[PDB]
Amino acid sequence: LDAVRKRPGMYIGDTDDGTGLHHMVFEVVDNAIDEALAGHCKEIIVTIHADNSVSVQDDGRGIPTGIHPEEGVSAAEVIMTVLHGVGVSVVNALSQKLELVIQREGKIHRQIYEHGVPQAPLAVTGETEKTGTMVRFWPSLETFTNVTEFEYEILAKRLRELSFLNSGVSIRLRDKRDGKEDHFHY
Ligand SMILES: Oc1ccc(Sc2ccc(O)cc2)cc1
Ligand SMILES: Nc1nc2ccccc2[nH]1
Repeated sequence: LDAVRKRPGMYIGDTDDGTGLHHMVFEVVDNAIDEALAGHCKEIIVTIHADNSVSVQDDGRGIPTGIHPEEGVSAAEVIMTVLHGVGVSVVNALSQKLELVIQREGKIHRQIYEHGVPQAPLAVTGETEKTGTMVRFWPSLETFTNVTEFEYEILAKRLRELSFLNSGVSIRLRDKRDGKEDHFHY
């Protein structure tokens, strides 16, 4: 991920005018839509938190958790830490913190990253009947300058377009700063 950290603008877009900052959410959403499409209920929820982090969750099958034969760490970590649509690894590299939760095969798995560095291996923390994935990320304020807060309408505009293109996927957008909400479903 050092190639991304070296020139963040080349991977994510402009890091001063808000375009890169918002692209961070859109990259996570693309992965979440792919996941939601492979499950039954097909809903994602995008939440803007009061501390200007964003979470994206889906009710799909869960990102795979098994150890990658060649890389020797969880498949979940491989995807977060290997350059491969730019990849969620870019978002991870440019987040001062990123938290994930995978619910799969009866188990809750958790992991925390800081600036793309895993703090510990993916770990089973509990049991569950549910399936799905959730990522919450705190954009790096070392990278993102001037525009550092999420504009609701920029997110809402793109999620609307996505709802028409991915017919039958339910997309919820919530802003915990002021209570605003939308539900895009074609
Ligand atoms: O609802 C979502 C939100 C983000 C993602 S991306 C991803 C998640 C975990 C992970 O270990 C690797 C990639 C997928 C589905
Ligand atoms: N503050 C800060 N910025 C970082 C960038 C890369 C790796 C670790 C880091 N800690």
